Amino acid sequence: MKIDLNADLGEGCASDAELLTLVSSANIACGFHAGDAQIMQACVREAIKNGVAIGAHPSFPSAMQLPPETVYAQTLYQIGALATIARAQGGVMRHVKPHGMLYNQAAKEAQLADAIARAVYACDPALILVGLAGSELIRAGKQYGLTTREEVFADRGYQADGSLVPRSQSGEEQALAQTLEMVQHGRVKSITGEWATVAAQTVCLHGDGHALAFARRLRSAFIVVAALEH
Amino acid sequence: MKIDLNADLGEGCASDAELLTLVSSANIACGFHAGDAQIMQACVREAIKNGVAIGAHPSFPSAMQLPPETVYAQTLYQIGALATIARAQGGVMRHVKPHGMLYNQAAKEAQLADAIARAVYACDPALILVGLAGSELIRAGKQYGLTTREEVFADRGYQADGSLVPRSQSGEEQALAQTLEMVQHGRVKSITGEWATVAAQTVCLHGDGHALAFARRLRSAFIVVAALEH
Repeated sequence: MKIDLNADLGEGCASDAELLTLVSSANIACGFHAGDAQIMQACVREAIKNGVAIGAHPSFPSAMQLPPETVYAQTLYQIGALATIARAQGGVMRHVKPHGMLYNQAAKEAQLADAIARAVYACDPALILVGLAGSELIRAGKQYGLTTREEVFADRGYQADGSLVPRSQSGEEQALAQTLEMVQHGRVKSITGEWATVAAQTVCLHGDGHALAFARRLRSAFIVVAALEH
Repeated sequence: MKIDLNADLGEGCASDAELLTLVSSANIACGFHAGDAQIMQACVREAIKNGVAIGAHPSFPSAMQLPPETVYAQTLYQIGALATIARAQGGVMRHVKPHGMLYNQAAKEAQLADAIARAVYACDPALILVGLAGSELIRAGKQYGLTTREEVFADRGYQADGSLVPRSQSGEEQALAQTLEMVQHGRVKSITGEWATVAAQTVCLHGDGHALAFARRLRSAFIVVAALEH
């Protein structure tokens, strides 16, 4: 039984250095929401240095719809930039995970999820699409023959249906146990009390802290952390 | 005897439409100095529509040196973005031509020319590097085994050594004859009166005008306009 741990990098924030020592996959910003070519270049090198799988963390450039075509184009632009930077160093970009609001909206909007999946596919069919467990992005991914991996969160509360409870409450290190529960037996205790089934193939480790202690403690609690090799 | 004509596009300016009807190669902006992913996406489609060779027009993001490493990284970022957008449409990016100040400075600074050439090579060794005739960029290109094409200008005055006279005077449609002279016999009458030898493998057509008349008139004057197939 293996589990993949991923962290967002290329934002210049937090300590990407130490976090790359305890994570199996990296999601590198592509210059829109954060980072730049030079930062992307240094993140890739550090990633290969630690044997971490290189992945892109594309983002968007009051819910005004941005046509799927535009998102598709902007996604290609970002992941193609990183893939080229990665290959220049003899590295290979292995996955793509949307960032923030793009990720959040693609989780519920089929059209947006579809746009992102198509872009990942158009870049390289062998790329693994990472998205929130049980969301539209996972659906879009498998819809196009893309290997897809579902993401779960250690510090977030889940509903009965298996999705997250809207931030706040929808307008403690119990996280460990929740994380261990999802990875080991694919289920999580919802805030409603009922058990909800989940895929949990990768857990997102927040490094923006001293929140680095939880990361290492999570691994101590853990069996075998490894990159997605589907 | 063939000649290649190129035009800068993806800047939203001028009439890229009509210019793509009389040019053999296109240099598409990559989102830094101008353009964006969507614009790049539409330019590529129009390029394949007119059978025009797709090329990148990367730029920089009081001559303060930007380390070659940075330029290298930023160049990869831009041309990799366009190459991915191009391939997504079943197209192929064929050449790279630096934009404005980056082009202007790489013409004289070996280190900068070297950085750009290495980036083009790291992206795809089969890419044609385009630079000012007799400049450092052409040298850097052939230095790395890259097919290189020298650019000449119809509306600019040349010196005896074969380089351009600094803008203004260095702090008429005679252009046609000058252009015909360079393409047909590889030489140009300098403002000093002496004949200067040049490679002239491609001429840059300014479409930012009614300067489109000169473009068509240049072709009327011309034999066989074709893309670089070295």
